[PDB]
Amino acid sequence: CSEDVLGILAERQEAMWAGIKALSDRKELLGSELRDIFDAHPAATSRDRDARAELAAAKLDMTIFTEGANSRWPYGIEWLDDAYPKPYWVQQQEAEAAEAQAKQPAA
Amino acid sequence: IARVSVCPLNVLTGFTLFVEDEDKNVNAILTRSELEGRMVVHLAGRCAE
Amino acid sequence: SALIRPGRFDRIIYMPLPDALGRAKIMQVHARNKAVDPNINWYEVARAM
Amino acid sequence: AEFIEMYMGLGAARVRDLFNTARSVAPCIIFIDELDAVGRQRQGGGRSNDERDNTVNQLLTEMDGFEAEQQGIVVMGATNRKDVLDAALTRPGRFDRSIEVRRPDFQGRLEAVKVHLRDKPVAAEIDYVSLASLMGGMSGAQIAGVANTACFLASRDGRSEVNQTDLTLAVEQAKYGRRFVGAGRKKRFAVMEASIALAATLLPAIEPVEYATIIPSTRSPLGRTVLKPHVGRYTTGVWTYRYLREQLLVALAGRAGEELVLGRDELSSLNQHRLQMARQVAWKIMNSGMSSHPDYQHLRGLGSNYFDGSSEPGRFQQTTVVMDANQTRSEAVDADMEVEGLLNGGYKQVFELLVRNRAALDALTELLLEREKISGEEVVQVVEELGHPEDLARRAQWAGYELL
Amino acid sequence: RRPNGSFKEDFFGSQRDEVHEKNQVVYQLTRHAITH
Amino acid sequence: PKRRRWLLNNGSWNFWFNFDKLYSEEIVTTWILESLIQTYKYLHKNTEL
Amino acid sequence: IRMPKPDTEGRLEILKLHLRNKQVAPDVDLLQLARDLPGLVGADLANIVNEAAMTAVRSGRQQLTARDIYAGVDRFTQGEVRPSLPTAHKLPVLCFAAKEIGIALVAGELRDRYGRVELVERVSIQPKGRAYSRTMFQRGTDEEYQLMTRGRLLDRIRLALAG
Amino acid sequence: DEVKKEINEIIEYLRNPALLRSRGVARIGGVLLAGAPGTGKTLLAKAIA
Repeated sequence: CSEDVLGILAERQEAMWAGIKALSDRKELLGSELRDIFDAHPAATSRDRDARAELAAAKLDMTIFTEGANSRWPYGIEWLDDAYPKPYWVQQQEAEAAEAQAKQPAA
Repeated sequence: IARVSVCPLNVLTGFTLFVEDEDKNVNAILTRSELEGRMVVHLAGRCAE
Repeated sequence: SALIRPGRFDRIIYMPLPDALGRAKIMQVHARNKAVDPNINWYEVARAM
Repeated sequence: AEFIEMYMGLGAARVRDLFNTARSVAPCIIFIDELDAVGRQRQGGGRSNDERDNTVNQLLTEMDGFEAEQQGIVVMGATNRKDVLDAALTRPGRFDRSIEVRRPDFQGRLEAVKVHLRDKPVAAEIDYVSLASLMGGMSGAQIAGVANTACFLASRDGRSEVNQTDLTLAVEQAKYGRRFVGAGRKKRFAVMEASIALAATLLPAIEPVEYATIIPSTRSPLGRTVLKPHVGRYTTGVWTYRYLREQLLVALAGRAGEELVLGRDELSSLNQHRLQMARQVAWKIMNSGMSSHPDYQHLRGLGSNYFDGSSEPGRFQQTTVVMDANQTRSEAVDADMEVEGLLNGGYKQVFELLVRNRAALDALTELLLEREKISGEEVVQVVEELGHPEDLARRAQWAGYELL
Repeated sequence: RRPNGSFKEDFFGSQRDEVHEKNQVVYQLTRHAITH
Repeated sequence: PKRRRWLLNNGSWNFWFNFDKLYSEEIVTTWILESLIQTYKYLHKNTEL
Repeated sequence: IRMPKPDTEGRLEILKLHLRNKQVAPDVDLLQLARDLPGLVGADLANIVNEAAMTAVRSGRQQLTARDIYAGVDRFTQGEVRPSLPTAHKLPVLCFAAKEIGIALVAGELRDRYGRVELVERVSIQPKGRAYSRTMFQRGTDEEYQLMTRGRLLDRIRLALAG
Repeated sequence: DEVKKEINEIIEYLRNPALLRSRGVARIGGVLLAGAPGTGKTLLAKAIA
């Protein structure tokens, strides 16, 4: 959700500055005036270098731990097999995956 | 800075009195630069000692 | 919720807290009777309060 | 309530004058209503316990007292619960006989339905056994109320008396009560109750359906499907393991059908309580020694069981304590992994089920939308004429078995 | 001492307050903890 | 109510945090021993007294 | 006989009564207004109306305008007016106005993509009560608030982050 | 600023009641003074009195 919002806001910079400039003067606005102000400044039709740089800076570095290859027993935790004995269902998963992938060449 | 002092009321600490403006961030705003500057100023005493 | 109905108490007016100049004036007058050095820059003292 | 007074020392005065008049006009019968609100057990408590207690003391010295008797006068009292009153009152010698007044039984309702219309106009086409078996569970005052309501609806209709058909509506609205529901929120109700009905009808270990409705009542904010109670399990407690698996499927069928019909981004918050119910089932399966973990399978529960009495004589509530002294820190992970496998594999299974039977699902929801309430035979007929062949075969294979 | 709590919107869900006043309380609380 | 902060049971027994007990215990022990030893060394040369 | 607070209709009727003698512009919508005050009981509406009326009569006019009824709602929903934001430095008003315009712009962009978001109604950076800024929305029919679907909660999350 | 541009009204009403009693503005039956603790609103009151 954060990436979606930051991608919305870093396209309508002109409209946001028009709105801030308008609101600083009158300290009050109605949704219709706001709507027409935003309409006066439609988004860019294409992306130049500066727009690409802004859009690229509209990403995050938030780490998501259980992503992709980390969807299985260690879950990307490194100290886990020195703190906890391997559960039984983890062993069953590993067994079935081992035999399936050993059937991969023979299939 | 308004007044730097040492040993107020004979306690074993200093006391620096800071004048600040209530109309740059109206009792509500904290930016990142300000917080990092505060951190540096609060470690400076130990580091100089 | 009773004494607020129209006619009884219909207008509320807000008194803010003073500012640098307000505090300066406030402390200037409460000192007319006390013994005070004449060369007091009351504004500066109100800036740090 | 006449003995409830916050002045100093008039409760005993009222008891004394009542008993003196009763002794003067002996023989007698002294009936005291609201006994449960004065004769509760004496305690330290607040300052009322200085006088409210004193009052009761007077009583304890009139029915038994000194003087060894007055006449043998009979005293009776109206209370709702005998356990709330203190041991000094209800002991033998002050209350020898203790009799009970329950709700009307089948015979009681059979004769109270007619005895309440002896002084009421009514027609000839009535079978009192139908209403005697049709409104079981109400109090006698409620039977008087439903008779009053049928008579008043006749008044508002212009006729003086009522036939069967309208007093049946009166009793049914005295049960489920009589709000506007939009047309977009109504199809959600229809779809989820239709999916529950289709599941409960196609799984062989679940009881047949009784009726399905989408009209919200005063207390439940959505529709309801009701199953026919199997007296076997309810009297003995033999709930097998097959039944618990099917009951998991039936708990998730609502959300399965909602997401199947209305697309995934329309999942609503109408299955919050069905998700809590499915969690209950899945954790009971583990706590009952039914897991497939070898360290747990036919050997253990989850922890240590302690029971504690509920608000009734024969009711108990269970509690499990799980600590480091019975769960080893990698059996916790296994318990979570297994319960979650149950929950999510059950969702997938019921989802593919409802997929294979789309035609019956849509027929049921159209019918529910057009009739607003249906009976189990209609559901059975639709499912039988429209369902998948393999599901109907699986259903007919286990048709006759008494208990599964 | 004559007698804030977040345990009410966590477990009981009251939320009897406009979002603006809550946001203002958060701003002032952070600034007061850190700079006073 | 189980304990959830297991971190190590392979060459020691550790739980989350506790990354400061070895250091503190070494300090306490060495300081007490050094004090006792200096007391002993002083009294060792004043036995007739 | 137990009767609690009135519904949207109970409210519309009351403000129709108290505003029958007075006059209002054609644009001022009494339906949307009576829909945006859920929780008031009868006389609070009278206070709203009379405060809007005294604001309008101090305004040198007599016809109630949208701004006037809006001022009345705010003197009770929010609170009394307070001194404006300092303009000696750019920081305060820039920050608060950017908050407001970000909420409003993101709401407008979401509503034009899925349709579930409300309409933004009023944007103000005038201190009033205990807040300093406000982005107000048009509330919908209560039928819309009996459920909480998935997309609607995603939109709530995005609007919470946007400011 | 705004509080005074409003209390000119109570000034005029306390000057001569008959002028604005029936002029169209309802009777000023009560005013509320809001502020911080110890703001000294009473002072301002005196001014109008």
